Amino acid sequence: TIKEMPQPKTFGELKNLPLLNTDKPVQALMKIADELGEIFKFEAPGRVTRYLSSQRLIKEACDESRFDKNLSQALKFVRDFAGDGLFTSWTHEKNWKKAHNILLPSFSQQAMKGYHAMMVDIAVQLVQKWERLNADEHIEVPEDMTRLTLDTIGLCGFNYRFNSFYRDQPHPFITSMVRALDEAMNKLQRANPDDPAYDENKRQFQEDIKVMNDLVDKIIADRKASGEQSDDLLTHMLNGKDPETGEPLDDENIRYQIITFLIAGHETTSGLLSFALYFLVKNPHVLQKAAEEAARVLVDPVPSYKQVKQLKYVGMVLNEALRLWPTAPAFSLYAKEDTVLGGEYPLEKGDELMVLIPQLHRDKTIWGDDVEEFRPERFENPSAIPQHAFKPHGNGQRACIGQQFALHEATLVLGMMLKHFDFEDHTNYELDIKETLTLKPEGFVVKAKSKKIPL
Ligand code: HEM
Ligand SMILES: CCCCCCCN1CCC[C@H]1C(=O)N[C@@H](Cc1ccccc1)C(=O)O
Ligand SMILES: C=Cc1ccccc1
Repeated sequence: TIKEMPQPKTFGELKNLPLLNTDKPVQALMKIADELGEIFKFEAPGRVTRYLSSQRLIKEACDESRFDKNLSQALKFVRDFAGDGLFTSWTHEKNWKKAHNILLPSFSQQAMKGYHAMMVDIAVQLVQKWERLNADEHIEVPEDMTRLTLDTIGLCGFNYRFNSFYRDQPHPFITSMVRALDEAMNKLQRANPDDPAYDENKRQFQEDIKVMNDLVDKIIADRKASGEQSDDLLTHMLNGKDPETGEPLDDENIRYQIITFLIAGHETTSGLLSFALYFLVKNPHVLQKAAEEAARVLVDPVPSYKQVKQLKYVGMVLNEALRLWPTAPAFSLYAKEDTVLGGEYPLEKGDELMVLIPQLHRDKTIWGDDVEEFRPERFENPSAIPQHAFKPHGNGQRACIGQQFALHEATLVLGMMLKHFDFEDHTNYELDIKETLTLKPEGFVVKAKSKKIPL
């Protein structure tokens, strides 16, 4: 039963490349999936991939004996500054498993307990900013979520204070990061990226990579000159030994990991919190239930590690926000050997797949007719959810190493937000999703009314 898979419209020798000539390429691809179904071929000059959107097919793609992580074009471009750090290394590069072994302990239960106080430090700064707004001032949500999440990974991970809440403009790191991600996204559709027309793009890209590396150098210099004793992510990077190869990370790889963790360790968590607050103000019944939990659990001025673990409904809110808008919205795979997908689509060794996560998460055969509805209760029983229906953290040994960090931070912060404020969608905000490879609301604003509960 070998089927022929559909393909969206082509542009002569450019094949499908011009379909990416948009500021919202993931959302365009979602619309193509709407039209063509669970699988479609997508070609560019010298490259073919296949976009998967159904749990039926993605559950086979998640078989690690058959498929391994692939670097999408996006990740090949990001590798220009993230190197063979964990996010952009191939599974078979020595430095992937070596850094995985060395850094996995930085996300253990013990490590998360050790991060908790510094997470609260930043969370309290967010709450204080909002308590100090004047009447009818509003909150710029993605902007403040980025302040929070960048500062949290900087402090917990590296004992470095970006002091984002002391700035009315983004930290220089954020400015250059966003511009670098923008460039990587825009470069996806460039048929002739070496045309001199993109000389300025190349210069600006290089300049943004230098800004990011300059900050890395300071983080490293400050640590090695410090007299204080840290036991954080940077400590493991500088001192941890791979049980297997016996070696620590070398200096070049450490720099890549710092860049990787500064970016991966906050950008998608800012998106998550922004989407979560959006869905909460758009669903006041859900907001109330989550606020009720926050009030019952967060009985002290400062939340404790144990209390955040009891914010179980807030946890389902965040999972439901990751279902509708997973902020790292795709990952890529290649076939390890010849194999047949779904009994219908033969693949040769090396053939590429793209997993289109927001479309997977809209599979009506999994979630039912009400798929566009925000209902955190869908997550009450993970055993009732079919395998590989829900993949916001990737797959297998290449799944997100920072998942627990992200969810603890987001649960803590959303819990405090709901404990301390009522929220008003005073503009009846129309969801507008900005793409920077990752996804985040743009222009989302709210008003907060303080419950006047002291910290
Ligand atoms: C809600 C927030 C987050 C989401 C949605 C997310 C999602 C993902 C996804 C989908 C992947 C797989 C990428 C691929 O297969 O190509 C990934 C990998 C990764 N994430 Fe996360 N992530 C989040 C937060 C974090 C945080 C906070 C950190 C660091 C503290 C982190 C560190 C990483 C790393 C290092 C990898 C590469 C892992 C490896 O292959 O060894 N992520 N993440
Ligand atoms: C950084 C964490 C999020 C990463 C998400 C990446 C996911 N892309 C983000 C923007 C769109 C989406 C994607 O479909 N990209 C493909 C595009 C592509 C396919 C075939 C030929 C040429 C180019 C790719 O990059 O290969
Ligand atoms: C380099 C890794 C990365 C991870 C998330 C967003 C942008 C970049």
